Amino acid sequence: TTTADFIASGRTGRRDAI
Amino acid sequence: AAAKKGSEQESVKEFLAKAKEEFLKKWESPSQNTAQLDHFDRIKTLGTGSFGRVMLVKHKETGNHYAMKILDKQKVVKLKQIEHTLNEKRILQAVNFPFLVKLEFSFKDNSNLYMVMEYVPGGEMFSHLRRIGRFSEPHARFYAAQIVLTFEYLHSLDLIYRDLKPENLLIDQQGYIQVTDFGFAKRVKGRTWTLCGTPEYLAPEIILSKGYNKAVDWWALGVLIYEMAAGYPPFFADQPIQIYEKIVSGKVRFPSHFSSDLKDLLRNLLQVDLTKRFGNLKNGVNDIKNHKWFATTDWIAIYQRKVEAPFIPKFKGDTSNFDDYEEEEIRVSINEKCGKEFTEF
Ligand SMILES: O=S(=O)(c1cccc2cnccc12)N1CCCN(Cc2ccccc2B(O)O)CC1
Repeated sequence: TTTADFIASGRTGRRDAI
Repeated sequence: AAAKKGSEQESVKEFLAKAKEEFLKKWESPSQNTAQLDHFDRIKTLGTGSFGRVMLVKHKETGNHYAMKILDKQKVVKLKQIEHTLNEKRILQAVNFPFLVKLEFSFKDNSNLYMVMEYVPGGEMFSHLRRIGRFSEPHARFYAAQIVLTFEYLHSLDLIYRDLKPENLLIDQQGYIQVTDFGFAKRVKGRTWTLCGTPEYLAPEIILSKGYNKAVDWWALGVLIYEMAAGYPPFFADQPIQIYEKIVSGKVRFPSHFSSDLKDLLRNLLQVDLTKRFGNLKNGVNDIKNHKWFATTDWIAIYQRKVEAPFIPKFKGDTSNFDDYEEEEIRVSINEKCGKEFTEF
Protein backbone atom coordinates (compact mmCIF):
# COMPACT_ATOMS: atom_id res chain seq x y z
CA THR A 1 0.00 0.00 0.00
CA THR A 2 0.95 3.66 -0.25
CA THR A 3 1.32 3.95 3.52
CA ALA A 4 3.70 0.98 3.50
CA ASP A 5 5.80 2.62 0.79
CA PHE A 6 5.94 5.74 2.97
CA ILE A 7 6.72 3.82 6.17
CA ALA A 8 9.59 2.26 4.18
CA SER A 9 10.58 5.59 2.56
CA GLY A 10 13.31 6.83 4.90
CA ARG A 11 11.68 10.30 5.03
CA THR A 12 9.53 9.29 8.00
CA GLY A 13 11.39 11.27 10.69
CA ARG A 14 11.33 14.99 11.33
CA ARG A 15 12.01 16.89 8.11
CA ASP A 16 14.59 19.67 7.83
CA ALA A 17 14.08 22.86 5.90
CA ILE A 18 15.98 23.07 2.63
CA ALA B 1 -28.19 32.11 10.05
CA ALA B 2 -26.84 34.09 7.10
CA ALA B 3 -27.10 37.41 8.95
CA LYS B 4 -25.37 35.74 11.91
CA LYS B 5 -22.53 34.75 9.58
CA GLY B 6 -22.49 38.27 8.14
CA SER B 7 -22.27 39.71 11.64
CA GLU B 8 -19.61 37.10 12.35
CA GLN B 9 -17.71 38.30 9.28
CA GLU B 10 -17.95 41.96 10.31
CA SER B 11 -16.74 40.98 13.78
CA VAL B 12 -13.72 39.40 12.10
CA LYS B 13 -12.90 42.47 10.01
CA GLU B 14 -13.19 44.63 13.14
CA PHE B 15 -11.00 42.23 15.14
CA LEU B 16 -8.28 42.18 12.46
CA ALA B 17 -8.08 45.96 12.11
CA LYS B 18 -7.57 46.18 15.88
CA ALA B 19 -5.03 43.34 15.88
CA LYS B 20 -3.04 45.10 13.16
CA GLU B 21 -2.99 48.37 15.13
CA GLU B 22 -1.54 46.53 18.15
CA PHE B 23 0.85 44.49 16.01
CA LEU B 24 2.31 47.54 14.28
CA LYS B 25 2.86 49.14 17.70
CA LYS B 26 4.88 46.26 19.16
CA TRP B 27 6.42 45.80 15.71
CA GLU B 28 7.80 49.34 15.48
CA SER B 29 9.25 49.41 19.03
CA PRO B 30 10.00 45.77 19.95
CA SER B 31 10.80 44.66 23.46
CA GLN B 32 14.41 43.76 24.28
CA ASN B 33 16.40 42.21 27.13
CA THR B 34 13.35 41.34 29.25
CA ALA B 35 15.21 38.79 31.41
CA GLN B 36 18.65 37.23 31.94
CA LEU B 37 20.09 33.74 31.97
CA ASP B 38 20.49 33.44 35.75
CA HIS B 39 16.73 33.83 36.26
CA PHE B 40 16.27 30.22 35.05
CA ASP B 41 17.18 26.72 36.21
CA ARG B 42 18.05 24.52 33.25
CA ILE B 43 16.32 21.12 33.43
CA LYS B 44 16.86 19.17 30.19
CA THR B 45 17.72 19.61 26.52
CA LEU B 46 14.62 19.17 24.34
CA GLY B 47 16.12 19.69 20.89
CA THR B 48 19.24 20.44 18.90
CA GLY B 49 19.79 22.22 15.61
CA SER B 50 22.52 23.42 13.32
CA PHE B 51 22.86 26.76 15.15
CA GLY B 52 21.41 26.17 18.61
CA ARG B 53 19.39 24.16 21.10
CA VAL B 54 16.12 24.18 23.00
CA MET B 55 16.09 23.50 26.72
CA LEU B 56 13.42 22.99 29.31
CA VAL B 57 13.98 25.59 32.03
CA LYS B 58 12.19 26.58 35.23
CA HIS B 59 11.91 30.20 36.38
CA LYS B 60 13.34 30.20 39.89
CA GLU B 61 11.06 32.89 41.36
CA THR B 62 7.82 31.83 39.62
CA GLY B 63 8.49 28.11 39.19
CA ASN B 64 6.86 28.25 35.75
CA HIS B 65 8.37 26.05 33.03
CA TYR B 66 9.59 27.46 29.73
CA ALA B 67 11.13 26.25 26.50
CA MET B 68 14.31 28.30 26.05
CA LYS B 69 15.58 28.49 22.46
CA ILE B 70 19.33 29.25 22.55
CA LEU B 71 20.99 30.31 19.30
CA ASP B 72 24.77 30.53 18.85
CA LYS B 73 25.39 33.94 17.29
CA GLN B 74 28.53 32.84 15.46
CA LYS B 75 26.79 29.87 13.84
CA VAL B 76 23.73 31.94 12.92
CA VAL B 77 26.11 34.26 11.06
CA LYS B 78 28.13 31.48 9.43
CA LEU B 79 24.98 29.75 8.17
CA LYS B 80 23.50 33.05 6.90
CA GLN B 81 20.49 33.00 9.25
CA ILE B 82 20.80 36.53 10.68
CA GLU B 83 17.64 37.92 9.06
CA HIS B 84 15.53 34.84 9.81
CA THR B 85 16.55 34.85 13.48
CA LEU B 86 16.02 38.59 13.93
CA ASN B 87 12.69 38.15 12.13
CA GLU B 88 11.61 35.27 14.38
CA LYS B 89 12.04 37.19 17.64
CA ARG B 90 10.63 40.47 16.30
CA ILE B 91 7.52 38.77 14.91
CA LEU B 92 6.93 36.61 18.00
CA GLN B 93 7.17 39.55 20.41
CA ALA B 94 4.68 41.49 18.24
CA VAL B 95 1.99 38.92 17.32
CA ASN B 96 -0.92 37.93 19.56
CA PHE B 97 -3.19 35.00 18.66
CA PRO B 98 -4.54 31.95 20.53
CA PHE B 99 -2.77 29.35 18.34
CA LEU B 100 0.75 30.83 18.43
CA VAL B 101 3.48 30.07 20.94
CA LYS B 102 3.88 32.70 23.66
CA LEU B 103 7.21 34.52 23.80
CA GLU B 104 7.67 35.64 27.41
CA PHE B 105 11.29 36.79 27.52
CA SER B 106 14.19 37.44 25.18
CA PHE B 107 17.77 38.56 25.74
CA LYS B 108 21.30 38.11 24.44
CA ASP B 109 24.79 37.81 25.91
CA ASN B 110 28.31 37.77 24.46
CA SER B 111 27.68 34.50 22.60
CA ASN B 112 23.98 33.61 22.31
CA LEU B 113 20.44 34.74 21.60
CA TYR B 114 17.62 33.58 23.87
CA MET B 115 13.88 33.27 23.29
CA VAL B 116 11.83 32.03 26.26
CA MET B 117 8.38 30.56 25.58
CA GLU B 118 5.70 29.03 27.77
CA TYR B 119 6.45 25.32 28.01
CA VAL B 120 4.06 22.93 26.24
CA PRO B 121 4.67 19.38 27.58
CA GLY B 122 2.46 17.72 24.94
CA GLY B 123 5.16 18.23 22.32
CA GLU B 124 4.86 18.42 18.57
CA MET B 125 2.02 17.08 16.45
CA PHE B 126 4.65 15.20 14.45
CA SER B 127 5.47 12.58 17.09
CA HIS B 128 1.79 11.97 17.90
CA LEU B 129 0.79 11.74 14.23
CA ARG B 130 3.54 9.23 13.45
CA ARG B 131 2.68 7.09 16.49
CA ILE B 132 -1.11 7.08 16.11
CA GLY B 133 -0.73 6.69 12.34
CA ARG B 134 -3.39 9.06 11.03
CA PHE B 135 -6.11 11.31 12.41
CA SER B 136 -9.78 10.84 11.59
CA GLU B 137 -11.38 13.57 9.50
CA PRO B 138 -13.11 15.29 12.46
CA HIS B 139 -9.77 15.17 14.31
CA ALA B 140 -7.84 16.56 11.32
CA ARG B 141 -10.53 19.21 10.81
CA PHE B 142 -10.14 20.45 14.40
CA TYR B 143 -6.45 21.23 13.81
CA ALA B 144 -6.97 22.53 10.28
CA ALA B 145 -9.57 25.03 11.53
CA GLN B 146 -6.97 26.57 13.85
CA ILE B 147 -4.43 26.87 11.03
CA VAL B 148 -7.05 28.59 8.85
CA LEU B 149 -7.73 31.23 11.49
CA THR B 150 -4.01 31.62 12.19
CA PHE B 151 -3.28 32.23 8.52
CA GLU B 152 -6.17 34.68 8.24
CA TYR B 153 -4.55 36.52 11.15
CA LEU B 154 -0.95 36.39 9.91
CA HIS B 155 -1.93 37.28 6.34
CA SER B 156 -3.97 40.28 7.51
CA LEU B 157 -0.67 41.62 8.88
CA ASP B 158 0.98 40.96 5.46
CA LEU B 159 2.93 38.07 7.03
CA ILE B 160 3.62 35.04 4.87
CA TYR B 161 4.33 32.06 7.09
CA ARG B 162 6.17 29.58 4.79
CA ASP B 163 7.07 27.02 7.52
CA LEU B 164 3.93 24.93 8.05
CA LYS B 165 4.46 21.27 8.93
CA PRO B 166 3.59 18.96 11.85
CA GLU B 167 7.12 19.47 13.13
CA ASN B 168 6.29 23.14 13.85
CA LEU B 169 2.96 22.59 15.62
CA LEU B 170 2.57 21.80 19.33
CA ILE B 171 -0.44 20.22 21.04
CA ASP B 172 -1.13 22.07 24.28
CA GLN B 173 -2.71 20.80 27.47
CA GLN B 174 -6.22 21.59 26.14
CA GLY B 175 -5.45 19.69 22.91
CA TYR B 176 -5.17 22.94 20.94
CA ILE B 177 -2.42 23.93 18.52
CA GLN B 178 0.51 26.30 18.97
CA VAL B 179 2.50 27.33 15.89
CA THR B 180 6.18 27.50 16.85
CA ASP B 181 8.53 28.82 14.19
CA PHE B 182 8.71 32.23 12.55
CA GLY B 183 12.24 32.35 11.19
CA PHE B 184 10.86 32.05 7.65
CA ALA B 185 7.93 34.39 8.26
CA LYS B 186 8.22 37.61 6.29
CA ARG B 187 6.25 40.82 5.96
CA VAL B 188 5.46 41.13 2.28
CA LYS B 189 2.91 42.81 0.04
CA GLY B 190 2.74 40.84 -3.18
CA ARG B 191 5.42 38.37 -4.15
CA THR B 192 8.76 37.23 -2.76
CA TRP B 193 11.41 34.86 -4.07
CA THR B 194 13.44 33.18 -1.31
CA LEU B 195 13.70 29.43 -1.82
CA CYS B 196 12.83 28.24 1.67
CA GLY B 197 10.63 25.65 3.38
CA THR B 198 10.42 21.89 3.61
CA PRO B 199 10.33 19.75 0.43
CA GLU B 200 7.08 17.87 1.10
CA TYR B 201 5.27 21.17 1.82
CA LEU B 202 6.61 23.34 -1.02
CA ALA B 203 4.13 24.89 -3.41
CA PRO B 204 4.88 24.38 -7.13
CA GLU B 205 5.60 28.08 -7.73
CA ILE B 206 8.32 27.94 -5.04
CA ILE B 207 9.94 24.96 -6.77
CA LEU B 208 9.62 26.60 -10.18
CA SER B 209 11.74 29.55 -8.96
CA LYS B 210 9.12 32.07 -9.94
CA GLY B 211 7.89 34.54 -7.40
CA TYR B 212 5.25 33.49 -4.94
CA ASN B 213 2.79 35.05 -2.52
CA LYS B 214 0.80 33.92 0.51
CA ALA B 215 -0.97 31.31 -1.62
CA VAL B 216 1.95 29.01 -0.70
CA ASP B 217 0.60 28.88 2.86
CA TRP B 218 -2.80 27.67 1.61
CA TRP B 219 -1.05 25.05 -0.49
CA ALA B 220 0.86 23.98 2.63
CA LEU B 221 -2.42 23.77 4.53
CA GLY B 222 -3.58 21.32 1.88
CA VAL B 223 -0.43 19.26 2.42
CA LEU B 224 -0.94 19.34 6.19
CA ILE B 225 -4.58 18.29 6.02
CA TYR B 226 -3.69 15.47 3.63
CA GLU B 227 -0.83 14.23 5.82
CA MET B 228 -2.92 14.40 9.02
CA ALA B 229 -5.86 12.54 7.47
CA ALA B 230 -3.92 9.95 5.41
CA GLY B 231 -0.90 9.31 7.63
CA TYR B 232 1.55 10.23 4.84
CA PRO B 233 2.08 13.33 2.72
CA PRO B 234 0.60 13.69 -0.78
CA PHE B 235 4.05 13.90 -2.39
CA PHE B 236 6.81 11.73 -0.97
CA ALA B 237 9.91 10.03 -2.35
CA ASP B 238 13.40 9.10 -1.21
CA GLN B 239 15.08 12.35 -2.34
CA PRO B 240 13.77 15.95 -2.50
CA ILE B 241 14.34 16.06 -6.27
CA GLN B 242 11.87 13.22 -6.73
CA ILE B 243 9.36 14.96 -4.46
CA TYR B 244 9.44 18.18 -6.50
CA GLU B 245 8.69 16.30 -9.73
CA LYS B 246 5.55 14.89 -8.17
CA ILE B 247 4.47 18.27 -6.77
CA VAL B 248 4.72 20.07 -10.09
CA SER B 249 3.08 17.15 -11.93
CA GLY B 250 -0.28 18.29 -10.56
CA LYS B 251 -1.39 14.73 -9.75
CA VAL B 252 -2.57 13.71 -6.28
CA ARG B 253 -3.88 10.26 -5.36
CA PHE B 254 -6.35 10.29 -2.45
CA PRO B 255 -6.91 7.43 0.02
CA SER B 256 -10.12 5.53 -0.62
CA HIS B 257 -11.44 6.56 2.80
CA PHE B 258 -11.20 10.31 2.10
CA SER B 259 -14.69 11.81 2.05
CA SER B 260 -15.95 13.51 -1.10
CA ASP B 261 -15.87 16.84 0.76
CA LEU B 262 -12.27 16.41 1.90
CA LYS B 263 -11.07 15.50 -1.60
CA ASP B 264 -12.84 18.50 -3.10
CA LEU B 265 -11.23 20.83 -0.56
CA LEU B 266 -7.81 19.34 -1.22
CA ARG B 267 -8.12 19.69 -5.00
CA ASN B 268 -8.74 23.40 -4.43
CA LEU B 269 -5.90 23.81 -1.91
CA LEU B 270 -3.43 21.59 -3.78
CA GLN B 271 -4.29 23.52 -6.94
CA VAL B 272 -1.09 23.72 -8.99
CA ASP B 273 -2.45 26.90 -10.61
CA LEU B 274 -2.02 29.47 -7.84
CA THR B 275 -4.55 31.75 -9.53
CA LYS B 276 -7.23 29.08 -8.92
CA ARG B 277 -6.11 28.04 -5.40
CA PHE B 278 -8.57 28.50 -2.55
CA GLY B 279 -7.49 31.27 -0.23
CA ASN B 280 -6.05 33.16 -3.21
CA LEU B 281 -9.35 33.85 -5.00
CA LYS B 282 -11.57 36.92 -4.82
CA ASN B 283 -13.42 35.66 -1.73
CA GLY B 284 -10.10 35.01 0.03
CA VAL B 285 -10.18 32.79 3.10
CA ASN B 286 -13.99 32.60 2.99
CA ASP B 287 -13.86 30.07 0.14
CA ILE B 288 -12.12 27.76 2.65
CA LYS B 289 -14.22 28.65 5.71
CA ASN B 290 -17.46 28.08 3.77
CA HIS B 291 -16.43 24.83 2.05
CA LYS B 292 -18.67 21.86 2.87
CA TRP B 293 -15.83 20.03 4.66
CA PHE B 294 -15.96 22.79 7.30
CA ALA B 295 -19.77 22.97 7.45
CA THR B 296 -19.86 21.67 11.03
CA THR B 297 -17.02 23.92 12.23
CA ASP B 298 -17.93 26.64 14.71
CA TRP B 299 -15.20 29.13 13.80
CA ILE B 300 -16.15 31.38 16.73
CA ALA B 301 -15.99 28.50 19.19
CA ILE B 302 -12.66 27.38 17.73
CA TYR B 303 -11.17 30.86 18.12
CA GLN B 304 -12.43 31.09 21.72
CA ARG B 305 -11.12 27.56 22.45
CA LYS B 306 -14.61 26.36 23.43
CA VAL B 307 -14.61 23.12 21.37
CA GLU B 308 -13.61 20.00 23.29
CA ALA B 309 -10.39 18.70 21.76
CA PRO B 310 -10.48 15.23 20.16
CA PHE B 311 -7.11 14.35 21.71
CA ILE B 312 -5.39 15.52 24.88
CA PRO B 313 -1.84 14.19 25.34
CA LYS B 314 -1.52 12.33 28.62
CA PHE B 315 -0.91 14.87 31.39
CA LYS B 316 2.19 13.85 33.35
CA GLY B 317 7.21 19.56 33.80
CA ASP B 318 7.21 16.23 31.97
CA THR B 319 9.76 15.47 29.21
CA SER B 320 8.46 12.19 27.74
CA ASN B 321 7.21 13.60 24.40
CA PHE B 322 10.74 14.83 23.60
CA ASP B 323 13.86 12.82 22.84
CA ASP B 324 17.06 12.52 24.90
CA TYR B 325 20.10 14.63 24.02
CA GLU B 326 23.66 14.81 25.30
CA GLU B 327 23.66 17.69 27.75
CA GLU B 328 26.31 20.33 27.03
CA GLU B 329 27.28 23.63 28.63
CA ILE B 330 25.93 26.97 27.44
CA ARG B 331 29.15 28.76 26.45
CA VAL B 332 29.42 32.52 27.01
CA SER B 333 32.60 34.14 25.71
CA ILE B 334 34.42 36.84 27.67
CA ASN B 335 34.28 38.76 24.37
CA GLU B 336 31.23 40.07 22.53
CA LYS B 337 30.58 38.27 19.23
CA CYS B 338 28.64 39.55 16.23
CA GLY B 339 27.47 42.61 18.15
CA LYS B 340 26.68 44.58 14.99
CA GLU B 341 24.67 41.77 13.39
CA PHE B 342 22.26 41.44 16.35
CA THR B 343 21.90 44.99 17.70
CA GLU B 344 18.11 44.99 17.24
CA PHE B 345 17.59 41.71 19.12
O1 LIG C 1 11.17 22.74 20.86
S1 LIG C 1 9.94 22.98 20.17
O2 LIG C 1 8.96 21.95 20.09
C1 LIG C 1 9.14 24.34 20.97
C2 LIG C 1 9.07 25.53 20.30
C3 LIG C 1 8.37 26.60 20.85
C4 LIG C 1 7.75 26.48 22.05
C5 LIG C 1 7.80 25.27 22.78
C6 LIG C 1 7.17 25.08 24.03
N1 LIG C 1 7.22 23.96 24.72
C7 LIG C 1 7.91 22.93 24.21
C8 LIG C 1 8.55 22.98 23.01
C9 LIG C 1 8.52 24.17 22.25
N2 LIG C 1 10.31 23.40 18.62
C10 LIG C 1 11.02 24.62 18.18
C11 LIG C 1 12.49 24.48 18.33
C12 LIG C 1 12.97 23.06 18.15
N3 LIG C 1 12.79 22.66 16.76
C13 LIG C 1 13.90 22.66 15.80
C14 LIG C 1 15.11 23.47 16.22
C15 LIG C 1 15.96 22.94 17.19
C16 LIG C 1 17.06 23.64 17.64
C17 LIG C 1 17.34 24.87 17.12
C18 LIG C 1 16.53 25.42 16.15
C19 LIG C 1 15.40 24.73 15.66
B1 LIG C 1 14.63 25.41 14.46
O3 LIG C 1 14.15 24.71 13.39
O4 LIG C 1 14.57 26.77 14.42
C20 LIG C 1 11.39 22.51 16.31
C21 LIG C 1 10.16 22.50 17.46
